[PDB]
Amino acid sequence: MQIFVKTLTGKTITLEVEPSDTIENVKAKIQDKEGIPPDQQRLIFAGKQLEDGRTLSDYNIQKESTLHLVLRLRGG
Amino acid sequence: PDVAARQTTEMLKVMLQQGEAMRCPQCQIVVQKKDGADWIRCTVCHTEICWVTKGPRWGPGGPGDTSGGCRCRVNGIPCHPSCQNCH
Amino acid sequence: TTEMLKVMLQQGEAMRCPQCQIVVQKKDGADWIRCTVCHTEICWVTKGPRWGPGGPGDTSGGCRCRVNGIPCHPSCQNCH
Ligand SMILES: [Cl-]
Ligand SMILES: [Zn+2]
Ligand SMILES: [Zn+2]
Ligand SMILES: [Zn+2]
Ligand SMILES: [Zn+2]
Ligand SMILES: [Zn+2]
Ligand SMILES: [Zn+2]
Repeated sequence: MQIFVKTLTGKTITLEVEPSDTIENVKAKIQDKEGIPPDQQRLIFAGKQLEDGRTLSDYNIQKESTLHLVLRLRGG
Repeated sequence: PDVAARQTTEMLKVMLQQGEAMRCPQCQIVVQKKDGADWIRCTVCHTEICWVTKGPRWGPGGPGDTSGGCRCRVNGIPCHPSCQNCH
Repeated sequence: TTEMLKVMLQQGEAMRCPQCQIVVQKKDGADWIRCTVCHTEICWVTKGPRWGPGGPGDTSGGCRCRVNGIPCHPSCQNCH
């Protein structure tokens, strides 16, 4: 299954997942492709933050759906 | 669908309005601050961001360049009355 | 070893040269490698060509590091 993640304004990346993958699993695929540590990643679909323990299915994320990546960073 | 896309657009709009997120002024990814002081460094492009003014800490020369950015403490004037430390 | 290289390639310790497809092994520490066979410049941190077909300086392909001030990868220190 293919999904899309928005990153920079106007840029997206493509991922290869299955309906049963967990969110923590998807953040690990984002790491391997874009180099962003999982704990810095916050994923949004349909207006809600995704919980690390659910899977794409629980959020009804289907083929060609689009997620939005947000960076959660520690203040200095 | 487009409903899911518009629900995310609205969530992001609200985060921006409430000061809970901004776009990195250099690479334009959306960033949130978790705890700490009035500044963050973007993980993608390494730009230093002044969180309290929601803009770049420095000009295009990088750290130390006060020809742009929030110019905190140039001539002794903080960048914002609530700044405690934007680096 | 022939069998060892098979493993490094799947584990990301080696890659195929983006121009000539020969096996290139990781240079520890470095984000850039020059292919010993075809001499093309390789961006190791993104595992791809450093440049487009015009060679060094040609940002019509490659990783485009530092274009618009954006590094090619959050972990890149210097891919030339
Ligand atoms: Cl900076
Ligand atoms: Zn940035
Ligand atoms: Zn400031
Ligand atoms: Zn300040
Ligand atoms: Zn080669
Ligand atoms: Zn590169
Ligand atoms: Zn680079």
